[PDB]
Amino acid sequence: FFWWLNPLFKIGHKRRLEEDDMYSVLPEDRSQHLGEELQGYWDQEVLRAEKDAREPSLTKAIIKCYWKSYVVLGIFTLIEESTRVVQPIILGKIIGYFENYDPSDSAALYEAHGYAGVLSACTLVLAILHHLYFYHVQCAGMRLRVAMCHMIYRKALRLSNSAMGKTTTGQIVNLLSNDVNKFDQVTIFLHFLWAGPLQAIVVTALLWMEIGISCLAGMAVLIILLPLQSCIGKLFSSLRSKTAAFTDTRIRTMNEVITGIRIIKMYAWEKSFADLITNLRRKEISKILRSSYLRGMNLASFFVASKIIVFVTFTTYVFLGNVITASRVFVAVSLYGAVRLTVTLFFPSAVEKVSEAFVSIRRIKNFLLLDEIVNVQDFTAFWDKASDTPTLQSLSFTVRPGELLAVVGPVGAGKSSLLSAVLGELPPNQGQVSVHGRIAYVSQQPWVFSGTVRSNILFGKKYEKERYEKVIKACALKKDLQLLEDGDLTMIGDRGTTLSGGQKARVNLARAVYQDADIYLLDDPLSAVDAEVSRHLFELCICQALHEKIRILVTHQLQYLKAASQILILKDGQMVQKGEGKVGFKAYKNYFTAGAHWFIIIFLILVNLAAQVSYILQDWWLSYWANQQSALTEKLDLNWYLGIYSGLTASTVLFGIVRSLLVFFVLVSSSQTLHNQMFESILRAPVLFFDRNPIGRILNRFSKDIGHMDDLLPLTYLDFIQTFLQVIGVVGVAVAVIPWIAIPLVPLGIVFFVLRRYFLETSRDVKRLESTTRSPVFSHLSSSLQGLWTIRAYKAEQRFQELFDSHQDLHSEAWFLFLTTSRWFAVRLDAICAVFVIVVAFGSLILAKTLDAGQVGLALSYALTLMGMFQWCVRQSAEVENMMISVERVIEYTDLEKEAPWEYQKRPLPSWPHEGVIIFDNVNFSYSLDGPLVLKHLTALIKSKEKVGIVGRTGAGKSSLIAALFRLSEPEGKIWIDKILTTEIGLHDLRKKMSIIPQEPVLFTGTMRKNLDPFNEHSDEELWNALEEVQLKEAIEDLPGKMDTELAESGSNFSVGQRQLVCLARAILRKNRILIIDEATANVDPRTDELIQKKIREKFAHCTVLTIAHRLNTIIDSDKIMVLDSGRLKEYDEPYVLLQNRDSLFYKMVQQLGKAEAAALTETAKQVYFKRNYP
Ligand SMILES: CCCCC[C@H](O)/C=C/[C@H]1[C@H](O)CC(=O)[C@@H]1CCCCCCC(=O)O
Repeated sequence: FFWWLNPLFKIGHKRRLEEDDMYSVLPEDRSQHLGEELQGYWDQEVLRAEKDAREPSLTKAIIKCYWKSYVVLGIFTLIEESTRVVQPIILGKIIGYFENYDPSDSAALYEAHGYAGVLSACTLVLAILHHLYFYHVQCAGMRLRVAMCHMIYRKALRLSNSAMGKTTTGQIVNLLSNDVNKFDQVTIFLHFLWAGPLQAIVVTALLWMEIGISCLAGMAVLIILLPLQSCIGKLFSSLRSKTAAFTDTRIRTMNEVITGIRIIKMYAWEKSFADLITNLRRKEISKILRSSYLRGMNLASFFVASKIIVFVTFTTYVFLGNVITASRVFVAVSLYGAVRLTVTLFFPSAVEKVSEAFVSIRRIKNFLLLDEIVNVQDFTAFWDKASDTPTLQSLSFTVRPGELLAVVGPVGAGKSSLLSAVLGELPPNQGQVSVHGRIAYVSQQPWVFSGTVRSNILFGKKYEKERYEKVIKACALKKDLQLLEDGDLTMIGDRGTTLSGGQKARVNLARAVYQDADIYLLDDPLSAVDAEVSRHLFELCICQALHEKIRILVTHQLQYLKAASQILILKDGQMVQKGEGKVGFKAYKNYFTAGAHWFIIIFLILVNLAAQVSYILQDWWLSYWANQQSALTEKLDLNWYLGIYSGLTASTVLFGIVRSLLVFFVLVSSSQTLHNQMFESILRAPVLFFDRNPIGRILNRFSKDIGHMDDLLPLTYLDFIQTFLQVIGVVGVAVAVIPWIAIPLVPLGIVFFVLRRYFLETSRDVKRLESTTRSPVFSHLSSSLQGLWTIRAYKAEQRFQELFDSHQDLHSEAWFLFLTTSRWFAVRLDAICAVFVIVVAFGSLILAKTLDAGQVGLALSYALTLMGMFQWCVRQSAEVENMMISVERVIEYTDLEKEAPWEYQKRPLPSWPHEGVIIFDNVNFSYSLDGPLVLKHLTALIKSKEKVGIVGRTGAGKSSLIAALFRLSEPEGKIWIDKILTTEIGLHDLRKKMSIIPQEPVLFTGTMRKNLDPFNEHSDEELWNALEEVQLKEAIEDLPGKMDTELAESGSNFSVGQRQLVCLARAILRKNRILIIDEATANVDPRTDELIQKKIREKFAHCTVLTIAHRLNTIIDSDKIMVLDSGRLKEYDEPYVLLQNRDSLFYKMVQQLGKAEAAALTETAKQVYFKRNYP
C-alpha cells in the first residue's frame, strides 16, 4: 500500500518537489554492486563458450544471472490467475439467487449476501496481487537495465583504438539511449507465456461444465488468433527495425543541416537538402504508416476478439438445441474475460517485447565482443596492418630527466603517432619501447568535462591553494578566472562549449600540471593561445618550471626549438634527422485539425461512438434474450434473435477495425503535415534564430518530438480512447439498469477528483525530476568516450566508473520514486473500484424486488471489469498530457518569422550581374533590430575587376560586411550591385551570383558529385577539369570510384588543406564575377596556403575580388584596402599610399609587425607600386 510515501505527497502539496526529496534505493540495488553480478556470469560464459569452441550467448549469462529471483514471482501469477477463474463461478451463484428468486426466503437472502462477501473478497485479493506482481516485475526490469549500462560503460572504457574505427561515438551512445530501454519491457510479461496457455486449459474445463461441447468453438477461434497475433508481432518488429536505418540517416542529415545552416544559406543549396530530407521522410513515413496499421490491427484484435469468441460459442450452442439462461451466459462471458486478457494482450505483448529485446541483445553482444627513462629502439608500427606503409619506421630515441625533446614535422608525419607509441597505444611491430615514471598526456584536442573548472584541474587530486594558484598563474589562467563571475566554480558544459578553445586547452594543460607527473607528453599545447601567451607559457612553465622533468614536445613553433635539448624531425613516418507544464484546448484542436478536413474528424467521432454502443448493445442483447427466454411447447424464433445478434456483432467487428485504423491515419497525417511545415519554417528562418538557440535545442524537436508524434503518441491516444469509452460504458450500464446508484456515485466522484488532483500536483514534479536526472548519464558517457585516451592514460578509470554509477543510481532513485508513486495512486483507484463493485453487488441485493436476472447479470458482468481498466485509463491520461508538451514544442516552431521571399516578382536579367560593380551608400548594419549598430555611415564604390580587401580590429564589422552583401539581416542605407538595389532583388537572385570561400570548410555526407554539384548542372568532364585545376585528381582517383564515390562521414578522410581545396573547387566551378574571400583559418599547412593564394590570383584574375584578411600579406597585392574601426570605415586607399601616410591606421598597424617585416613590406610595396605605376 506504499504508505511510506504519504508524507512525501503532503510535502509535494505544501511545496514543489525537488531532487533532494526522493527516498534512496536499497544498498542492494547500488549500480556498482548490481553490474558486477552480471559481469561475473558473462566472464564465466565467455570461458565456457571458449572451451566449447563456440560463440558465447549473452542470453545465457542473463538467465544464469537473474533466473533464481524472477521465477519466484510466478507465485503471484498463479494466485492472481486462480482468483480470476474462481470469481466468475461465485458470480454464477449470485445470479442464481435472482433466477430462482422469491421475496419470502430469508435463508436464500442470507446465502446471497454470503456470496456477495466472497465476491467482494476475491476482488480485493485480486487487486492487491495484481499490484504486488506488476510492481515487482517492473523492479526486476529496472535492475536488468542498470546492470546492462554498467557493463556497457565498463567495456567502453577499455576499447581498442582500431575498434573505434568500426563503431562511432554516437552509435555507442545510442545503445544506452535507445537499445537498453527495451529491457524494462521484457521482464513485465514473461510469466504470462506459461500462465496464459495454462489458464486457457483450466477455463476450457470449466466451460465444458457450464455449457458443454460448445466450449471448443470459442477456444478454436483463440487458437486461430494466438498464431496470428504472434505472426503480426514478428512482422511488426521486422518493419520497425528497418525504419531505424531511414530515421538515423534523416537525423544525421538534420544534424549537418542545422550545424551548417549559415553556409547552406550562403550557397543557396536549400533546395538540395529540402528534396533530400523530403525523400527520406517520404520513405520513412511509408514504413511508419505500414508499421502503425499492423499495430492498430493488434489493438483492434484485443478489443474485438472477446466478442468474436463469445459469438461463435453461443452460435453453436443454440444450433445444438439448447436454450439460453442468464447464469450460463454471464458465467461464460465472464470467464472469457480472463483468457482474453492474458492470452490476447500479454502473450502477444510478451512475444513482441521479447522479440524486440533480442534486437538489443544482438547489438550489445556485438559491442561487448569488440577488441580491447623513456627509450625507443628500432620501433616500427602500423595503426592498421592493412596499410601499405608503416606509420612509424626504424624509430630509435631516448630521453632522460631534464631533457626537452622537440618533435617536429608535417601534419601526419607521425608526431602524435610517436606520442601514441610512448603512450603504448601504438604497439611495436618491430623494435621496443620502455618507459619508467608517470606519464602526463596532453591530447591535441583539449578534453574538458562537465563540472567546475577546478574539478577539471584537480581531477581527483587534493585541493591545495599554493600549488593550485601556482598552476593557475603558471598556466596563465588567473586573469580569466578573475573575469569569470563565479570564478573557478563556474559551471562548464558537456564539452566546454561555454568555454573558448584556448580556455579549454589551458584548463586541460593546467590539469596535466596539477598531477605533478614525471613524463610530460606535450602535444602542440601552445597553438590555441596568442603569441604573447604562447611564449609566456613556454618560457615560464615549459622552460623554467617543468625543467626537472622529461618533456617530449610535438610543436610547429620553431621559435622555441632553440631551447630544446634535442630535436627529432619526422617525415613520411620515419626519422629524418635527430639533434511548459500545461497545455490548452487550442493545442489539441490544432493537432487534430492539421491532419484532416473537419469531415474526417467528425466522422471519426461517430465511428468511435458507434463502435462502443454496438459493443455495449451486444451484451445487452444477450441479457434481453435471456429475459425473454426466461419469460416463456413454444420457443423463440432464432432467425429473429440469432439474426439481430449477428448484426450487432458484425457492426462491432467492423467499426472496431475502422476505428483503430482511422486514428492512426489521422494522427500520422497530422505528424506528416507538421513535420513539413516545421521544416519549411526552419529553412526560411533567419540566421539570427540560429544564434539565439544552441544546435541541440533545435535538433531535439526533430529527433525526439517528431519521434513521439510518429511512433508513440498515436498509439497512446488509441489506447486511452478504447479504454475510456469502455469506462463510460461500465458506469452507464450500471446507472441505466439500477439508477439509485447515481447517489453513491456522487460522493465517490468527488473523492475521485480530489484524489486525482492531489496526485497530479506531484506527478508533474516526478516526471520532470526523472527526465532531468536521465540526461546527465548520456552526458557523462559522451564526455568519457571523448576523453577515452586521457582518462586511460592517467589510470583514472576506476573513478570514472564510480561516477557513472553515481549518475546511474541517482536516476534509479528518480525512477524508483516514479514507480512507487504510480502504484500508490493505482492502488487507491482500485480501492475506489472495489467500492463501486461492492455498491453494485450489495445494492442489487437490497433492491432485489425490482431487478431481474438478465439485468443483474449485465450490471455485474460489467462492474467486475472496472478494476484493471479504470486504474489504467487515468494513468494513460497523465501520459497524453505529458507528450502534448512535444506537440506544443513543434507547433511553436511552425510559425517562426520568415526571411523575405526567395524571389520577388521583380527579377534581374539572366545576364545580370554584367559588370560586377558594387556601391555602398551611407549603410548601417546590426545582427538584430534590438542590437547596437555594428557598422555605420559607410559609403564606398567597387569597380569592375578590381582587387580589394578589408582590415581592422576585431568586431569592427569584418564578418558584418559579408553578412550585409548576402542580406543575412537586412541593411540600413543602400547597396547597389551592377546599378540595381540589393533590397529589390530576391535572396535567390542575390546570394547566388556571388562567391564566398568560408573560413572553415564543410564537407557534407554523400558523393563527391553532390559535394561539388548538387544540381548536376556541370558537365561530366568539367569536374575533372576543375579537380585538375586544384590538382586533387591524383588523390581522389584512388577512391573506389573515380567519381560518384562515397565520401567518408563528414569527409573525415580528407585533411584540412584538402578540405579547403574542395571549397576552392566549388569556387572554380561556378562562374560568377564577384568573389569575397573569408579569413584564413588556424593550423593550415604552410605550403598549400601559398598554392591557394597563387591559384586564386592566377585563375580569378578576371573577377571582382573582395577579401577579409586574417594576415595582411594575404592581400598586399590588392589595388585598394578598406580599414574599419569601431564599426566605421576609417580608410579606403591603396596599401602603398597608406604606408606612405605614416599617420594612417594601416601604417599604425604595419608598424607593429616589427622593423624587419616593416622594411620588407616597405620595399615590396615600393616595388609593386612601381609595377602598377609603369602602365
Ligand atoms: C498493456 C498494453 C496496453 C493494453 C491496452 C488495452 O486497451 C487494454 C487495457 C486494459 C484492459 O481493458 C483490461 C486491463 O487489465 C488492461 C490494463 C492493464 C494493462 C497492463 C498494465 C497493468 C498496470 O500497470 O496496472
